[PDB]
Parts: sequence; C-alpha cells; structure tokens
Amino acid sequence: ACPRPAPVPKLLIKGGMEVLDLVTGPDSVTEIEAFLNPRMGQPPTPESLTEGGQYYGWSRGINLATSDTEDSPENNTLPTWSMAKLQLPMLNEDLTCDTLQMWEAVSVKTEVVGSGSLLDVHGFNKPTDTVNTKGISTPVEGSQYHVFAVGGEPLDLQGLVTDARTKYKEEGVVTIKTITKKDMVNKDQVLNPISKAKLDKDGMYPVEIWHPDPAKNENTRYFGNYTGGTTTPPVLQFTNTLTTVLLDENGVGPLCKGEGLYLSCVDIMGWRVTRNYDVHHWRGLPRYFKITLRKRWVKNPYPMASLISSLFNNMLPQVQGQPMEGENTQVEEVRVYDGTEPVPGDPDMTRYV
Amino acid sequence: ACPRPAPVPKLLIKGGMEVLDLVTGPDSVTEIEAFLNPRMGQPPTPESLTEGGQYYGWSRGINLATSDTEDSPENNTLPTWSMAKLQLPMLNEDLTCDTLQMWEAVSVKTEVVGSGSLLDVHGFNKPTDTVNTKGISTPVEGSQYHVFAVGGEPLDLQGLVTDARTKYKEEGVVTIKTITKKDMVNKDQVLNPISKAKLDKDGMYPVEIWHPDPAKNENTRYFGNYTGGTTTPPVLQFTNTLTTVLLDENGVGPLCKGEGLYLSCVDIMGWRVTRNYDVHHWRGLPRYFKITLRKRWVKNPYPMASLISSLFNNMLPQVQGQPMEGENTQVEEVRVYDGTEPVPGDPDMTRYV
Amino acid sequence: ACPRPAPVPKLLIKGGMEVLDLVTGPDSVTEIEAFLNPRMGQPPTPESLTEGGQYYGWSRGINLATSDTEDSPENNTLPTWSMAKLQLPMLNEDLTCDTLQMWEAVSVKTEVVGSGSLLDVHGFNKPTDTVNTKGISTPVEGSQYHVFAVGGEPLDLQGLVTDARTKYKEEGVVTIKTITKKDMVNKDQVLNPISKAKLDKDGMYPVEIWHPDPAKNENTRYFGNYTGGTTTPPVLQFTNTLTTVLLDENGVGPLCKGEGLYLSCVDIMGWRVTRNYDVHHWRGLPRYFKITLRKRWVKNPYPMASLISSLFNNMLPQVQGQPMEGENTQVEEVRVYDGTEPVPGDPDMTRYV
Amino acid sequence: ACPRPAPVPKLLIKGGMEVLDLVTGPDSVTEIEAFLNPRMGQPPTPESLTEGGQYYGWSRGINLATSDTEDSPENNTLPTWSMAKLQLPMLNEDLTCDTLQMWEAVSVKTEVVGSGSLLDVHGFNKPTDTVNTKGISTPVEGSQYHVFAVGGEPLDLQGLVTDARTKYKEEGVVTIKTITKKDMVNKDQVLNPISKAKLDKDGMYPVEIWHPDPAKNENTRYFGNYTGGTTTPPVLQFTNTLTTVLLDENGVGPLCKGEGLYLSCVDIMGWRVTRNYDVHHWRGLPRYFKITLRKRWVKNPYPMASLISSLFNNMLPQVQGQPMEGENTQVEEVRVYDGTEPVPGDPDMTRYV
Amino acid sequence: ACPRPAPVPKLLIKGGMEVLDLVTGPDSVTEIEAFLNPRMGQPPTPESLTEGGQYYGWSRGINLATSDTEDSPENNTLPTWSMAKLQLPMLNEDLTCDTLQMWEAVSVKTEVVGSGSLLDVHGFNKPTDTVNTKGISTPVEGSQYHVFAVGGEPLDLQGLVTDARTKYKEEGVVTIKTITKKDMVNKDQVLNPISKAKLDKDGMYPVEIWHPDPAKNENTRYFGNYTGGTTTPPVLQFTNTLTTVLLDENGVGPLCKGEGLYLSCVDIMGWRVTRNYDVHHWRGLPRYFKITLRKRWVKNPYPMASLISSLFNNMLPQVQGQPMEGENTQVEEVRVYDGTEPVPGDPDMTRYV
Repeated sequence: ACPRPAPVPKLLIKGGMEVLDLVTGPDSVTEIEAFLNPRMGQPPTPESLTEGGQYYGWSRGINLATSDTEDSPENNTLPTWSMAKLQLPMLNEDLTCDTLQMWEAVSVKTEVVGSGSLLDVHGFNKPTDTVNTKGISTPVEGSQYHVFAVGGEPLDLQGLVTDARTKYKEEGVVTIKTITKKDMVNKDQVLNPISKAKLDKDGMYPVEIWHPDPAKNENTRYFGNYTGGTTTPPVLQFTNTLTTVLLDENGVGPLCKGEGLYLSCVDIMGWRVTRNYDVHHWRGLPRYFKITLRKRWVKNPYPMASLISSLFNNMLPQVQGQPMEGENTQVEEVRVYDGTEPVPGDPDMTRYV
Repeated sequence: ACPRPAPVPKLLIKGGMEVLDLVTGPDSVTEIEAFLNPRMGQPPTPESLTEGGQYYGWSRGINLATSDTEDSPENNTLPTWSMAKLQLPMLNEDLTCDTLQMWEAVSVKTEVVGSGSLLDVHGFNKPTDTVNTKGISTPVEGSQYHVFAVGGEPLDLQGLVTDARTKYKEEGVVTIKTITKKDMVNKDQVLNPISKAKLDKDGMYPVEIWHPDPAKNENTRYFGNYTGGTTTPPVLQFTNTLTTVLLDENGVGPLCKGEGLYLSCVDIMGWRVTRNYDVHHWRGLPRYFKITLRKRWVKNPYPMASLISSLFNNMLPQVQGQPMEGENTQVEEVRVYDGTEPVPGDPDMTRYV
Repeated sequence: ACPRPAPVPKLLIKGGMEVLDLVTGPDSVTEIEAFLNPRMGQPPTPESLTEGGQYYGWSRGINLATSDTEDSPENNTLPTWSMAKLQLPMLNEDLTCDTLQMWEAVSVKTEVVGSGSLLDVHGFNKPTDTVNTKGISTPVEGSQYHVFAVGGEPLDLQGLVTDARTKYKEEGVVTIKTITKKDMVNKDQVLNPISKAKLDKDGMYPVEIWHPDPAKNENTRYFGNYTGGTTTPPVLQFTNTLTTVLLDENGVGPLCKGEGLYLSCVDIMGWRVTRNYDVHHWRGLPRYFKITLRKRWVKNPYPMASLISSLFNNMLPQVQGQPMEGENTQVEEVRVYDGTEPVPGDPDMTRYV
Repeated sequence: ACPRPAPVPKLLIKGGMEVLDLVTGPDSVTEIEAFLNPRMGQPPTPESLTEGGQYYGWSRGINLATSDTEDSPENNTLPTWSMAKLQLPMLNEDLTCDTLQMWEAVSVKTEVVGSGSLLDVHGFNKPTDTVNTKGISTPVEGSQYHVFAVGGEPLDLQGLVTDARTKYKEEGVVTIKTITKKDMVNKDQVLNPISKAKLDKDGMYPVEIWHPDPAKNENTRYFGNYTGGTTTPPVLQFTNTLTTVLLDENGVGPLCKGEGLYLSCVDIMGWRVTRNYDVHHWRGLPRYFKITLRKRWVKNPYPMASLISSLFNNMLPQVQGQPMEGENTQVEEVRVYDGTEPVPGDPDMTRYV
Repeated sequence: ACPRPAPVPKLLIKGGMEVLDLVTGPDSVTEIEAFLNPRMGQPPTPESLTEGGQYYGWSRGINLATSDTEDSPENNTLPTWSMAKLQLPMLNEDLTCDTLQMWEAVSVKTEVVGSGSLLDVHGFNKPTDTVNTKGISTPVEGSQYHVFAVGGEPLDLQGLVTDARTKYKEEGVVTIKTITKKDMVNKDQVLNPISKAKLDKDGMYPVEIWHPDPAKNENTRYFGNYTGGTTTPPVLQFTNTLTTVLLDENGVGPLCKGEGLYLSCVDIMGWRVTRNYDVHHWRGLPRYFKITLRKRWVKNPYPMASLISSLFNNMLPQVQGQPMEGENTQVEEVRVYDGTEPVPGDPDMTRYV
C-alpha cells in the first residue's frame, strides 16, 4: 500500500580512515577520497609568505647552463613526483586451505583542481605590451605534463634523460647516479635497463629523469600525457561524472600488496614569467582521487611455513664463497627431469638459425 | 477506419512557473527553460549606456600589480560565478510509512548563446595593423573558461589561488579571507581542505578563487573546461539536439533539497583590447538551461518527530562547558557493543605496520 | 531460374519541384536537393564585374569605428543569414475523424561547397613578404562561423550584441531596434527575452545580432559552430556519405507548418586582406542541402469550425476598452473547477519558502 | 586425426590486370591495388633533373597578380585533379529475363604515401634564421587539401572560384570558360548550377575551380578535407589496417558503368619557399588505392531492342524545326491519363499559397 | 567450504628468451617485452660523453645545402629506421598430412618512453629571450614522426624523396641508388614502383627516403603519424592499459616467417636548437613493445619434396641462353587447358573498349 523507493547501496558509515576499523563483510565496497599536492620545486615547510613570495605550488626559478659542459639544476627548480600511500586494514586469512583476502582497487575518479586559478591576469608577471609594460599579466603557458597512477605497490620508474652530463645535487633529490652509484652513461639518454627505481619518496624523483616503467608496472595503472612548446595554451577538463575502470584483461585490477594503496601524480600546467628577467617558475595543481575498492579472495602467495626456512637462514651464517650467481657465475648447467620420454636421438637441438 | 497518429507525451499546460501550481500526478514530467547572464565585472544596475559605455557583459578593465607584493584586483574586474535557484512546488508525503516525494533533475540541455556576436570586427578595439591603426577591430581572444552545474543544493566550492599575497576588497566579493576570517596561507596556493564555501550568492564568488569541489558535490553535476593563452581563438558549438543525462551510477540524479533547483554557470570567452592602452575587459556570454525533472519516491531523511528533540533544545539553555568536540576534545574513547562474540584474546589489534 | 537483383526503393519520377505534383501514396519518400548562397555583404544584383570587382560572395569592406561612441557598420559589410522556403504540395485531410497529413523532414545531407577555392594564392591580396610585396597572396583566414538549420517554420532568432551603442542603418537591415521600436539597452548585450525575431527575410538579419533561439525552435533543428581569432586556419570536411537524422526524442522531426520547409544557413570562412590598406572583406561559401521527407498522419490542431468564431470576430467591431491583458491587466483572478473534492481546510497553500 | 587450419578465402591467382582474364564465378572477390601520382603543376614528361630542378611533384612557381584586374595563373602553377580509369573485363548477361552482371566496388583502403619525405630539412629552402641564412631548410607548410573518390563513372565537378576576373590560359587547362563557352559571371563566385563538368582528363581540372559536386555523384563516393593558413603544419596518418566501406544506404556501393572503375585524387601538403625570393611551389604526394570489388546481378537498364529505335534514328535525317525543348519550347502542355477516376470538380487545384 | 579465487591464466615460467626453450603445448600464450632505441644520427659506439657531448639519441647536427644543385646530408644527421628481429623457437610439423605450426602475433602494447625528459628547460639551448640570452632553454619542438610496425617478415619499404638531386653518401646508408644501382630519377619524387626495399638493417634506412609500402606489407601491421612545422609542440600519450589488435579481416594476424618476429620503429619528437648558431639536432625516444603471440596450425606452404627439385637444380649447370623472362622475353604465348567446353565461335574476345 506504500510506495517503494528504488534500491541503492546502503552506506554503513562515513568519515575518516578510522571508519575502516569496522569489520563489514565480504561484499562491502569502500570509497576513499584523497588528494595530492604538487611537489614542484619549493617545499611546503617555510609557510611565511615573505621569504621570496611563497612559491609553494611553483618552482623557485630557473638557471640556464653556464656552458655546454656544466649544468647544475638547483633542486628547488625541478618538478618532482607526488606520491602517497593509504594504509588499509588487515583482512581475513584461510591458512587451512591456502587462501587470503586483500583489497582490490576497482575504479578511480580523478580530477585536477584549480584550473580557474590561471585566470588571474593581474599580478607582477611579464606583461603583454612589453614596450610599455601594460596589458595583462601573462598567464601560465608552456609545456604541460599530466600523469597519475593508482596501484597496489609503488610505481616502478625508468631513468631517461636529456644531456647526461648534467650535474644534479647529490642530496635532496634521487637521480640515476643515486640508484646506480656510478655516473650517467650515454645509454641513459635513450634507454638503460639498469636505470630502474621505485617511487617511494615524495618530492624527490624529478619527472625529467624518472618515467613510468612500461615493462614493470603490473599492479599499477598509470595514465599520462605530455604537451611541449613554450607558449602552448593549457587545457583542462574537470567533471563530476567520469570514472576510470582499473580492471585489467582478466578483470582484476590493482591488488593492494601488504595493505597499502599507492597514488602517484604530477600535474604541470606550464610556466610563469617574471618581469625584471624571464625567470620561468613552473606551475602545478593538486589532484583529487576517489578510489573505489572491494575485497577479493586470492591464493596465498607465500608459504609462510617458510618461516622454518627463515629459521635456518637466520641461524646459519652469511657466507660469501665463490660466485654462483651474476655474470661470473660458476654454475655450468642446470637440468630438470620430471617424467620418462622415449629415448631421444641428438638431445641438443634448438631454434636452428 | 481512421489513421492513427503516433503516440507522444501529452502536454497538459505550458507557461511560466505558475504552471507548476497544477497537481498533475506521479508520472508527470516537467521541463523548465531558464537562462543565466554572465556576472563578469560590471553589474547590471547602471542601465545608462554613457557611464563608461555599459560594460554589462564585460569587465570594467584590468590593473596589473604595482609591485610583487601588493595586488588589488578592484572587484569590478573579476569574473564571478552566476547562480540561480528555481523554487519548485511541494509534493506528497507519507508520514504513516516514512516516505517522501521530491523533484529529480533527469536531464539538461544547455547552450552558450551569442557566439556570433564575436564576429563584430568593427568598433574601437586594438586594430590588427597597429602601425597605421587600420584593418579590423581585434575580436575576443584569450583564455576561455566554461563551467555549468545543475544540482539540488548550492554548488560546493573549494578555494585555490595564484599569489596568496593578493589583497582583494573586503566587501562586494567573497574571498578565502571572508570564509576563514584569517588571512590566506601558502597552503591556499595548492589545496587547503578548510578553504571551502558554497555558491549561495550571485556575482560574488570570483572564478579565480573558487572552483567546483570534487570531494563534495554529490547532489550536483558539474561540467567544466579551461583553455589558457593570450590569443587562443574561442571555439563554441551550439546545437538544438544534444542533451546531457544527469543520472548517476545508481540511476538517480540530483534530488532537489527542500524544493529548489540550483543552476550555476560561468562562460568566459576571452578578452577585448582597447586602443589607447591595452586594457583587457573580459567577455562572457549567457547560458541557456532546459532541465527535465520528474518525481521520485524517496525515504524520508528526517525523523521530524525530532521536533520533540527540538522542543527540548529550545527550552534548555545554551551551555558552553568544557570542550567535548573539536581538536581539544576531552572525550577519551567511545565504544559501541551490540551482540555477543566469543571472548577475544588481545582485543586491541589493528593494521600492523 | 533467373537471378534476382537486390530490392531497392523504386524511383517513381525525378526532376524539378513540378515532380511533386504527382499523387504518390502514404509511404512515399521525397528527396529534395537545394542550395543556399552566402548573403555576406554585397548583394547579387549588380552582375557586372567592374563596379568594384564583384564582391558577390564577399563583403564590400570594413570600417572601424571613428571613436568609442559612434559606430556605423555600413550594411554591405555585415554578413547576414541566408534562408529559403521550399513550398510543398498539399496532402490529404480527414475532417470526419479529426486528423491531417503533413510533410515530415526525416534526414538531411548538408555540405559546404567550394573550400578548394581558398587554394587561390595568386591575386592582389596582402602578400606574405610584406617588406618586398612577394610570396603568395594571403588566403582566407580568421573567424569562421558555420550554422545551418532545417525546419517546418522560420528559424526563431534571439538578439545579442557586442557594443549596444552601435548605430546600424535603419533600412536594408533588420536590427534589434527594428523589432523593438526603442533603442538598444545594456540588457541587449547579455540576454533580453524581448529581443526576439524570426528569420523571414534573406540577407537582412546580420549574424552578429541574431542567433538561433535555444528556447524557441521546436520545429527546427539547427547546428552551429564558431571559431574566433584573426589568423585561424579554416577547416572544412566535405563528404558524400554522411547524413544527419532530424528526428527528435519522440522520433518525429520537423513537421512542415502550412506546407513549407525552411532552410537557414550561414558559412563564413574568414577574411581576405587587400594590399593598399588592410581592408578585410569576409568570405562565405554556399551550402548544399538534401532533405529527405516522408508523410505523417497527425492530429488536426485547428478546429476550423472556429470559422464560425472567425465569423463572429469579423462582424463584431474592434473594441479597445480597458486593459484585460498585459501587465496593467484588470483581471484579478481566474479559477477553474471541474470535479468535487472533499472540503479543504485552508485552501490557499503553496510552496512555502 | 590431423589438425585443421582455419578457413580463409582461397586466392585463385594474383598478378597484373591480365589476371582478370580468368572466368572465376559469381561469388569471386577481386582486390586491385593501384596508385595515383600528384598532378600538381610540372608535368612528368621532361625527366631530366636539370631544366629547373625537376619540380615533378611540385609546382613550377607562383606569380602574384600584377593588379586587381588582371590575373594570369600560368597553368604549370595550378594543382589539378588526378584521375585514372581501370578497365575491368565483361561479365555475364541474361537477355532472356532482362538482367545483367556488373562490378561493384565494395571497399577501399587508401593511403597517402611519402609523408616522411617532408622530414628533409636540409636543402635550399628559406632558412629559419633569415638574418644569417642558417638553421634548417623550412619544411612544407601551409594549406593542405586531401580529396579522394572511388566511383563507377567519372567524378562530377561543380565550378566555384575566388575572383572571377582571373584570366586562365585557354589551352592545357579546363576552366569554367572552357565548359560554358562564355566568360565567368559573378554567380561563378558562389554557385552557378550551369558550371558543371566531369573529371575525364588528368592534370587538366584545377582544384581551385572544380569541386566534387554534391548534387550529382551517386555512383561515386568522395571524401575530402581542407586546412587553410600559411604556416599550418601538415598532419598525415598512414596505417595498414583501416578500410572504408563504399556501400550506401541500400547496401550497394559504386556500380562500374560500362566496365570501368574511376579513381580521383588530390593530396596537397602545403608549400615550399625558395631562398632568393619567396616563390611558393606546391607539394603533393601520391595516393595508394586498394579497391575490393565483387559481382552483382542488376536489372538491365537499356532495352537495347532500342537498337531498332537507333535504326530509325540513323536512317532518318537530322531535323532542326522549331523549338520543342529548352526555355523557348513551343509545347504548351502534356497530360498523361492511365485509369478512370470519378468526375472531379475544378480539376485545376494545387498547392494554394 | 573454502572460498574460490577467480580463474586467471596460469604463468608457467617467466624470464628471458631462454624461457621459450620449454615445450609448453598447443594453447600456450607467450608475452615478449622488448624495446627499440632511436637510431637518429649519432651511433651508440663512442660511449665517451666528451667527443661532442654524446648526441646518442640526437643527430650530430644539420648542414643546409650550399646551392640549389649540390646537397650532401652527412649520414650522421639523417634519422633512420630502428629494427629488431626476435628469434623464436621451432614448433611442431605434420609432414604426414601436410600442416605446420608457426607463431602468430596476436596483440601488441606499445609505448614511447621518456617524454618527460623534454621538460628539461635548463641547458645550453637557444634561449627564449634571444636579445639577453635568458629565460629557459627552448625545449624540443618541430616536426614529429611516429611509426611502428610488428610483423612476421621485414617491413617492405617504398622509396620517395624530396629533391632527387641530393647526393647521399654511398656507404653507411642505404638510399635509392644503393638498391637500383642507377641514379635517382624524377619519378623518385612521386612514386616509382621500382624503388622498393626491405628493412633488414638497423640505423641504415633513413626515414626521409623509405616509407612503409602500402602495396606490400601483408604479414606486417604498421601504424604511423606525421606532424610538420618548425615550432609544433610535441604531444605524447603514454598509458599502461591500451592494447592494439594485430588480427586482420580473417582473424589471423602476422605469422612469423621462419621463426622470427620483426619490430620496426621510428619516434622523432622534433629538434633542439643550439646557441652559437641554429644547429638543429633531431630528438628521438625509445619505444617499448609487448607482443602477445600464440601458436597456429597452418597449411605447409613448401612441398619440400622439392628438395628433389633442388637436387636437379644444384647438379644441373647454370645456363644463360636467350631471354625467356623479363621485358625482352621470347615466349609468345602460354595457354592452359583443363576440361572440355562446347566449341566456341570466335575464341578471342575480351573487354571490348
């Protein structure tokens, strides 16, 4: 006799991360809304807007090379990767019949926030009438670079650079020399399979050195786009309604290793030009993530009965011995036999080219 | 024996908002056509086209900063948000079996009107042959910014700015300082979760400070796009035939809280340049909305038997006491028990990192 | 025993409009191919290519404003709307059981013709090497504006302008002052719901004043796009194979009121620059329409037994009396009762805000 | 017991056009791969690369008009249409039950070849540092124009021009004056329904005069796109995998009249600028077609028993007599009666406007 | 009683190419991840970053032509094609019932790596303020050219050039003169069906001479796009989630001839400009391929009982004799008869035009 409203998913509880401390069930869905600020040059710590003008959100400046051979980019001028790790609660286990529950990033709604800010055409930027210093304050223009990644483990990065003779500072930034303790080689200018790293720190990996690794990220979905030039107009489309599916060919999506969910981001909008000279502070805007996660039963990867193994590995000493791994390995050959075949003829035949 | 025309929806009555005073039924559909004018600088009140030339639809001018440290943007030069609230009639209630009827925005047909106006190449604008002051009057160019929102409650805004040392006037405009009574901090240049507001006024929230909040608007669908630059050609596509679906993942769409339907808009097309100097009045065009609404049975959110509660709250005094909420809350812990579990071991275990 | 060709629609007769004088049947389909020439400045009448060079297809020139306050655009420089009305034959009627047959525009294939003409880089236009007057004759560039509409009644236009102090000539052009006999107000610069008109004349409504009305055209499908700038390259895609569906949400499409089918068009490609000065004649190309129509049984809208009413209205005089309509109406209230409700309490309750 | 490979269409024979001399059957499919070279100015005949540098593939130059009134475009500077006709074999006929077999173009895979050639930045073109004549040789830029057509009969062209006072040479080129023996009128600058032609010659119809006729081509599918400007960067996308469907609304596609298949093409990429002056040779690239054809049973259009008619028409003389066709026709009225209707009232009623 | 995880494909073994030495089965799927470095000018061999600055990844420079007639492009300045061949293992054969197994490229995931590197605006490039040599180091801009191909045989190339009087070096590069031992003709500037080659070498075929052949590649899927200009901003979109289907109309995709899988690539991003002059080194980025292959049963193409034939061909001498093939062939006619037709009339009738 009464009207029936339409069925919608029932919201049990909402709030902060504390809400995740409620044991819900196997088919419960969790939506986490977070944001990442642009780690582009100036750090957030000196909150006083008088040191230089609080370039938080911008770089500190830019210094061209003094000659073809020595370049020092002055870390507070290099835009870097933003990252965060959301720590989710633990789930059920099934040690009897080896099986485990973990979080599974199902969808993401992402949005770059604050593009209207670039409609600020007053201010002390290089004017449009440079001969009379009037007109409007030139807005942000130039190269744009928008990458975001959602994963269950830190984003794998690959090292690739322009001029490999660049001398980056050796602290406060993670470069190729920091990972491979040697210098940078010419192969670092195209693709070196050894210039690999992970995005564990925030504000430390510059985006002009470290790019999302295409060969590696299998628990991570990353989306990026680049636009070059010096006066390229920025373009941003924000919307409440579009969502990205994080599922893969098998319909799984990023499983949160351990219990963490990693968000990586960089959103460079272009440059600002000052008035006395042509200093070219970068501009970056924050990114909003809304990740929709569910619970999935997976097969337990670790036979943590290997604790016994760990036992025999902590009590037994650390031996060096002679190389049995690497390139100078002294292992000649390893063969594995399982069944019984008919007697072969010449047993050593392969691809014959 | 007679031919049968095709069945179409039957139009009961059409006219103004007065038409909504007719009790129609549960499956009646209502289409409301309205428009919003650009609140870009000059207000509509001085209708005389002689004060400065009636910049209604344009800004009053633009004033660059006098130095890096003091910026005063002179409110009549800041494009702001346009908003309107259409008041719909009341619907049925079901106090016996708690249930209520409210309006539900199902679709919207929106269109920016007057793009052909920008084909006016006569007039006293900066000519294309600046050395002989001939050619054509330079048309509107520059940064474009098109946002529109349809919701059941006012659009939630988030504060984000360029230079945070800007000194906006303290009346006739709503800035971040107006909402958070303190000054603007460096965090206001990237993302401060406290610089939140709502779009209740019209012509008061500048679009260079206030952006659609991605974390908040759940009864509101907003669509925006930005294009930077100084000479970027405007691009507009108007059409009679395209319509936007306002339904969400559950197939609901914006429910009109109370009975109001909120339309928010900003459509900046670029700048005009004057002749004697390079003054850079903004340009904005009106937006036409056609919202298609139906009636939906929902579950009554308020147990307005809480009127009794309101009773005990109006008679009982207003106490201050000691803080039990906030950050200096003196509440140590709150526990909720409902059922009976087996006796746990250590009852305090969480995500272990 | 014979091979069977595939069934295709059978062409009864083809030719000119005379062909429509053949009574075909209820499920016959008619395809009409027509074209509209650009009404952009110079009229077609002085066919001699010696007056100024026969700018037919171009404007006559351009004259910037002499000051901020007086602008006279010299009608032969304003691009205007092109329109045509194709008169279709009468159809059957069903006066016994009130029902009528009318034409129904089902599809349209449209195409702007002559874009290759803009590959004419010889000629006396402003050269690309302006210091030596060599290179190529600068081709057509600038703002483009492409609108076309197919309807059963004339296209409804809405008035919107740039500077409202512009003094358009009072004959040979239809402006806002022509429709509303007063001058233009500041509201005419954003949106005035009274600056409405219809596209009945051809070459008389300038496209910088009159835009397709979004609130009105319900028997008309219009499609437009605008591109600003001063040197924006034109872009045109012509094709034999694409067709636009004119049906609406109910699957009807434009019904031809009376028996006419109205085609409206404007296709501005940009400007040409002359050599001695920077005169900026517009350029426009013709548009080809191929409209596919069928017959539809509709419900007869007019109870032309109201001829009797018309009787009593032609014999009875024209009275003025006191205002019963308008804003100064002397009608206090009108109530309509049809059935019998239970006795209400307070009968005057509405939306309570 | 053996594995079964997947079924694919069986290739009977491949080679040149000679292969088509094999009577295959009714459901055989034929794929023909051909190419068309750009007929842009310089003809292919003087193969020596010393006359001027062998501009084959480019124009010979460009000559601006000497005044507003006399323009002579010097035929070897006008890009023209490329066309070819592939002659297919004859098929079966069914004179007993009137029916005929003809070829039917079902799909096309087309591709512009040689876009990488425009990466040649060495050479004697206008440098990028014009004050020191260094940098790179400016690559091809400017207006691009890409049209291709596949049909069963020659492509129908419509005449449309810029300035109609242009004096084209009267041999080696087909202009509007060549088809209509009179001069060009102002109507030739917008749309003259009499400036019609067909694409029978190759390298003779300039693309700045002759455009694909939208009203005519019904056995031809044409696709074109134009991009204006003077420095517009070329854009080309070549791919092995995309194919265009040539079928129409009835699912037929171009039937090869007689037995020929007509390919029409023009691919202009922009200009090259020389060094001593700003001569602006055009650039064009070849186009590759891969047309997929099948056989279709159609109804025989000609009752070639009309050979008897042709008999009585070759023996009987050629009379002039008085005009019975045209505009001065002396035929007053023609009426056709077939059945018997009830006696009408006024028999002369039409569309009453 | 236990939860069931979702079924996913089971990974037998992963590692290097050695992993392919495991006989898996008929429905096993193999995913190979590889990369190709840009072969753009400077070779990889002089690894010392002191010769000129290690332009590995860039060209060595650029030298304009000294006159219209002599051009020498200095091989280390020409971007060339990158290629690789992955050698896969041998599969099963079915000599009894003629049938063979071969690898079949089913999908590809490709990505250009290192676009963020172009955000390096420090360094010794031409500054943006050229009058004060300040601002930023101009980033990579200009013509972009992105082609990639996946096939079972080497990519077939077609020769097409700009100026055919260019004198390329006769070693270290493969030009049209290298393949056709004669010089280049004017036909080489549009399309010569004899200027064909194959991509067997890497870093030897310049992309300004050799383009993917549209008539030839049937076991190869290639995708390319070109963007001209001198300051065109680069645009790159990298993503983890998109994959290209290599299957064709029959649903087969590239079959690996022999056992090799050929990857071809070129990714030019634009130029870098130096400071003292306007030298214009190219820029190229590596490409990552992830090819997904399966096994397919095909029909054995070679009747290698033709070994017997090969027998009679190695023992029998090499005769010259008189031409029986070519253009001066002395074979008059070859006829093939198989069945018995009714006696024809005139047996020599063909397409009659």
